[PDB]
Amino acid sequence: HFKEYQVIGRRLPTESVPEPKLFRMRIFASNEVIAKSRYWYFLQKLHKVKKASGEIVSINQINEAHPTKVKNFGVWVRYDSRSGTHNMYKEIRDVSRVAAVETLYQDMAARHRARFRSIHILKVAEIEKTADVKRQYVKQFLTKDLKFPLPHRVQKSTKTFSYKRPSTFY
Amino acid sequence: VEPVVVIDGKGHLVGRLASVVAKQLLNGQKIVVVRAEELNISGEFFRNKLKYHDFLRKATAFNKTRGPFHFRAPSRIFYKALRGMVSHKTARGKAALERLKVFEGIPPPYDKKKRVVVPQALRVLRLKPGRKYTTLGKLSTSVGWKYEDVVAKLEAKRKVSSAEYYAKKRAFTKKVASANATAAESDVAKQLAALGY
Amino acid sequence: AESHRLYVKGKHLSYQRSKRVNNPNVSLIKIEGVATPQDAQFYLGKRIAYVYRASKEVRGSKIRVMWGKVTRTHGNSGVVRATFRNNLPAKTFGASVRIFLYPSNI
Amino acid sequence: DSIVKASNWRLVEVGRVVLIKKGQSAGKLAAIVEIIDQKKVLIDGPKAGVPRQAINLGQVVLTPLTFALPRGARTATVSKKWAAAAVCEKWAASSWAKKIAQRERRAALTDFERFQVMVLRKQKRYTVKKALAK
Amino acid sequence: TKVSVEGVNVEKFNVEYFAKEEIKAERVEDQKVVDKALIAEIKKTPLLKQYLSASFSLKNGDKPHMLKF
RNA sequence: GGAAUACUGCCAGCUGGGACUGAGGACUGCGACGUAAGUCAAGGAUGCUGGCAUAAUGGUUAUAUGCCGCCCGUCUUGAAA
RNA sequence: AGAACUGGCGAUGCGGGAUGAACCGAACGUAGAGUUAAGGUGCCGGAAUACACGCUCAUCAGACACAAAAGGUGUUAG
RNA sequence: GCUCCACACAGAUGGAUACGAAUAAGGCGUCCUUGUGGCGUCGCUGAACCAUAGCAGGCUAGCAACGGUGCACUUGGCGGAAAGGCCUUGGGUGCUUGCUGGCGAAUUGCAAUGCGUGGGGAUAAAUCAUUUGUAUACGACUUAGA
Repeated sequence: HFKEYQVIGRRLPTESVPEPKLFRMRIFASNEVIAKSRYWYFLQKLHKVKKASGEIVSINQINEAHPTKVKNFGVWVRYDSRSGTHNMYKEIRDVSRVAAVETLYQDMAARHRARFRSIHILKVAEIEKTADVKRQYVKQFLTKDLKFPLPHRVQKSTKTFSYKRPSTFY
Repeated sequence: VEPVVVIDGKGHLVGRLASVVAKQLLNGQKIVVVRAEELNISGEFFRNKLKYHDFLRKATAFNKTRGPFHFRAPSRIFYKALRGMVSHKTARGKAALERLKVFEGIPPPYDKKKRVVVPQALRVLRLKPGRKYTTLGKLSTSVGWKYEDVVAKLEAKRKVSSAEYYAKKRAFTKKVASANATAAESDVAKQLAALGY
Repeated sequence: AESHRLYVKGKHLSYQRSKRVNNPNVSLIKIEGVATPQDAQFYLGKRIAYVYRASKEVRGSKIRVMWGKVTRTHGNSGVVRATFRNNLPAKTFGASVRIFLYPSNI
Repeated sequence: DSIVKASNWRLVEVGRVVLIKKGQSAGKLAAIVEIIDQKKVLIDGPKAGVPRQAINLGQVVLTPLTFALPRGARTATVSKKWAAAAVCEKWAASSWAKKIAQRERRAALTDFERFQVMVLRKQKRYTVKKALAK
Repeated sequence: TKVSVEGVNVEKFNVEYFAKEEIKAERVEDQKVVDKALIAEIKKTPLLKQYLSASFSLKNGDKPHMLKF
């Protein structure tokens, strides 16, 4: 289960430079250690700050404001694969940011074969109104009075032998 | 749970059914398989037909008879599929195979006894909808089986008079339900209902 | 009257073994009506008796019984490990075994 | 004159009361509020007790009963609509809830109660056999 | 299930009572007294005597880990 | 405006189900209960019950079978061969 | 082909890998109980026909880096 | 195979409890114009149905049903795929826990479940012998003789 963390670093302030830029970003990780490692990697890559002169001011966990509210999430993702790195944008209809990022990671590992090692979450934002969604598969669930069945349900059997010839009707 | 289990092989996967039957056999359970010709295998017919040829093409040069044996009956094919899943060439494996019987259709006295199915081996429960599948009977007929006509002819007779037996059972259950209904609302019936019966 | 059974019938699968090594001191027993380790937890410590007929009569009877006990659960299918005073012949693989309700706690 | 038979499906939609099969709230009724995707649906069962959450359709089984419900209703509105529709009364009358209750009662039976049930069953069978063939 | 026992005297019995040093007459008399004391309590509830007389045995589909005693 | 729950970590918190071990051999010590006498789960188990002399039980041969095991010695080459 | 430095072997058993000299763990008194590594959990084979998200019909798929630069009115995502 | 004599004694313990077909559909009841018809009703596992009380299941007296059930008979039907089993009419004989009573349990002491051979009598058949070739190196094979 993923979790959202906030990490800030200001590169061990020295003489003549008190309170540096104080780089701030949000990191999604399953634990504090992984969040700190990802923050260090992002600082090394995007910025010129390394752990040699770095410092973790504070790490905090951010909880989604409305864990029971359905939202459409627009995520900008930059990931690396066998080919060169390129930007990517996707839209996810989920309830919480953590679930949306988890689904994005699962899709990337499934379709693009990209795993957590080479995936960067640039930004996660909520789409407020309809007709701003640019993906058809997300617009699919926005239709008014959406009703559909669940044909051919895969019923589970607790016994090897069943004297019923079960039907998959729903 | 049952001294002998009769499994209806119609609309079942050869692989899963054979695996479960072998596993039950290794546990000391007697199982009888019926309607082997109706067994189904995933994939289009040509793929299954091509697969059969490449296993019989390996006929030994010096001694073909003592070498691979190619059986066309669907029951023989099912037994071969299940045979490989059991540790044959050993006393434990040989004893287990003695508990399994495979027949085409439902020969008596099994025709007059209850039969069961394996939910995890049903073709209509595992295969994705709309996907191609192969029938064991048609494959056997293509590869040399010559008893499909008689099998179907005497299986149709099996449904004949068994529909009549079911009709008689339904008529009897009509009177049984009427007797239960007229016996309802009584003190004993009310007590049974309160006690979950 | 119709039935006098006071035990839960089971099946002896095989000894606790690896891919190429087996430990006859521990036997795996399948209990009817048990599907999860939680259900099998109730059967722990129950006496296990294997009943078979012997050609020779020794104590005025043709039935010889080997006793055992339930040690711990095995796997996720309800299989439970069992240890007997004398290990099973290894020919009883799949043979029926009897599990009693004593020593009972309920 | 047109005929279209055997097309009754339990559609998944807002206001579709469902029964949870697996999870903490297994066996507790829930009402679908908003559909997230083909595999995730938001449910709320405040009358039953299950807290509002997004559940996987694989962990829940639909039920024939249905009731009107505004899309994306909150817990209070969902509970109000549940009370107004009186879906609980319909649920009990159905043979499915009766079967659940009978199974629970049988699982809760006692040895002495089992003996009483056996005696009552014997008496009922005797009465039925006497009634039969007459 | 329980049956009233306050009306039955049991303090007399002890470990030495069952010692074995053709049934002892005192044992029969004590059994008769206990039966007389407990028969009223047994009859206090319907079908209790029949339930006690009937033996207990298992049947197909019975799961002791699921049955309630 | 207000509490509850989820998660993390703690309990020198409480209490059930199962398996193996019984090692030491009159006290010397660390400890607890108890005003005291005395007691205790405190440097390793005690008490009771059931089977027994035409015994209980144990030992050898083959077959009955779960699994494994290349034919021994010397010598070549870093090894097997 | 011949040389310079460096980690295992050689004197070395065990588990895993259909078997295994260049592969992983683990380096060894006789025993009991328990927990694990690599390796595994449809049968042979002791262990879930576990969960969730997507992908592929392959007329010799798939579960093993050279011929791989390109082609396809095959499919799912940017 | 018939008869007389001598000798031995891989795993039950409730019931394998019978339609077919579809699985993007199905059963059951009922109704009508008799149709790929109308209404109700059910699945979401067999967690199901029968039977399950009696010194391992005795003796005995009544009530109510006259039904349920074991037994050898008895009339008839069905079952050729491995039928070999399924029943069905009539009576007889036992139980009936469907209902109400009277007798015994103990000491087992707290548990080690609790049906051919080898010797004869007779009689069906086979081999060799013998002999013809249709077979032939030798085996082997087709024939004839109370």
